[PDB]
Amino acid sequence: MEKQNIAVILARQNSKGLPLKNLRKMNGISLLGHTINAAISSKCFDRIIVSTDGGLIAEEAKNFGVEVVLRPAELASDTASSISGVIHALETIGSNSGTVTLLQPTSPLRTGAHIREAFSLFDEKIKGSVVSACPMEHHPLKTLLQINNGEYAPMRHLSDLEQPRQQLPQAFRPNGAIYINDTASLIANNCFFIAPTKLYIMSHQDSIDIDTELDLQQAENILNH
Amino acid sequence: MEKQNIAVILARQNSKGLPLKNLRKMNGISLLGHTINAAISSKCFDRIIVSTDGGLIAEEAKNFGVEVVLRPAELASDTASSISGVIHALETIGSNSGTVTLLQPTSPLRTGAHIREAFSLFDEKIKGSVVSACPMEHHPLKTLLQINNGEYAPMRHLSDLEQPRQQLPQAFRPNGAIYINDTASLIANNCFFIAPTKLYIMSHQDSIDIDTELDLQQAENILNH
Ligand SMILES: Nc1ccn([C@@H]2O[C@H](COP(=O)(O)OP(=O)(O)OP(=O)(O)O)[C@@H](O)[C@H]2O)c(=O)n1
Ligand SMILES: Nc1ccn([C@@H]2O[C@H](COP(=O)(O)OP(=O)(O)OP(=O)(O)O)[C@@H](O)[C@H]2O)c(=O)n1
Ligand SMILES: [Ca+2]
Ligand SMILES: [Ca+2]
Ligand SMILES: [Ca+2]
Repeated sequence: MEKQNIAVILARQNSKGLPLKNLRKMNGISLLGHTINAAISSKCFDRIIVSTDGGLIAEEAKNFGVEVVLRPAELASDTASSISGVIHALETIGSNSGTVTLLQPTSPLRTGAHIREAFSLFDEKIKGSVVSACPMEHHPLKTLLQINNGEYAPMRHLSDLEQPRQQLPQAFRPNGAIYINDTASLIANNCFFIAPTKLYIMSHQDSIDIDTELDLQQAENILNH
Repeated sequence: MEKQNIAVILARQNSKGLPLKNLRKMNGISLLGHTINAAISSKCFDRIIVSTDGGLIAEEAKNFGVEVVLRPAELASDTASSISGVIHALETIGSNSGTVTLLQPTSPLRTGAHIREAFSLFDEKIKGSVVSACPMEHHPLKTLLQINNGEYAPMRHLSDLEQPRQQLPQAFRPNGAIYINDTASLIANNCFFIAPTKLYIMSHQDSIDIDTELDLQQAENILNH
């Protein structure tokens, strides 16, 4: 089997957060649609798969000219991991060699140009992940973690809590929009973060993710201006 | 000397972000006032000191029946540390034994009740700090830190990045509202975080910090609701 570059868009119907959000529209196009358009315009992929439990999402995906994989209910439940859905997609189409890129519909401001630039960072030989990320508002060294019995432990050093921010290393958080991996690597590791992980840095604005009604309205604002 | 429980309220005049904010009113009472009220109603303190270079700030403090320390210009500049201000206040009143608690005017939704509950966590034998903190919107284990420009390492494990959040230890950040220490320990270490540090957890809402006019309006609307 030849290598294929695969895009997998996991888009189950249920969202406790914002109801049916994968088909909620922004500027007239569903969230699913905006992500499908990003995948297509990137020209990075041989095949674009929407994996869904089915129904109106499956129909929407077919209207965009992309493939549909039907996940059983267990793999589209509230607890089902994203990795298990991507592994299932790959097994269903029978691809185990090339690249696999997770594109979440919840990042509608992530464009095809973003995908292309992230792809530029992917090393075919080295095969570490490329993951989109954004800067952190609150520095994650300036935190403590709850441990047992009402105690806490610093993230790193107690001295970090008082350290001038700019003397700490720069921190980024993965933003959910893009995860690129080598396919055989992802299958073998059963995860999206494979070392050496590269980050594709996006602004806060382009990193907005849709969990609530207010995120939807805010993202739509950002589109228009 | 006999031990004393000291509250120190640093309230400099020349705030740059929100002009003159320490006397800006929120529902009829100055920021200074709200924190003084909280210190008095807590009943945790033997003495309450407002340290300031501002004449109007000193008057306001006197009007609430608490002590005023005059802060020299050098300890009231834009870059003067809080620790140097507390050390000076303690030196000025001649207290070097008991506890000392920093109560920033910029946390006006922090109440006497919050202060009293935090105080209950302090251990006179062990003498670690008690610091108020709030939950993190973004989990600090789900971050990566820049190690040499182009390279990033996970905060802790690669696997943390994709772990479902509810399976990670809960995380918190200092909110600036309350820092309780042993006085001799604070003087010897010249810092606010002394091991073993414990947190007093506050809501995001009660943790609101006043850095802007909009912040002040938000706090006021919160008290109104
Ligand atoms: N096993 C999974 C996990 C996530 N998703 C999808 O991937 C995106 C990211 O999901 P997220 O917003 O983190 O949480 P949800 O599971 O969407 O929403 P809810 O939690 O309210 O059900 C969404 O488009 C969601 O539908 C999916 O299809 N299948
Ligand atoms: N050395 C210090 C540091 C801080 N503060 C006070 O502590 C609170 C928190 O500090 P910050 O929010 O930074 O306020 P300002 O320094 O007053 O404002 P700006 O930073 O906008 O100049 C404020 O009541 C501030 O006046 C102080 O009196 N002396
Ligand atoms: Ca969000
Ligand atoms: Ca300041
Ligand atoms: Ca501030």
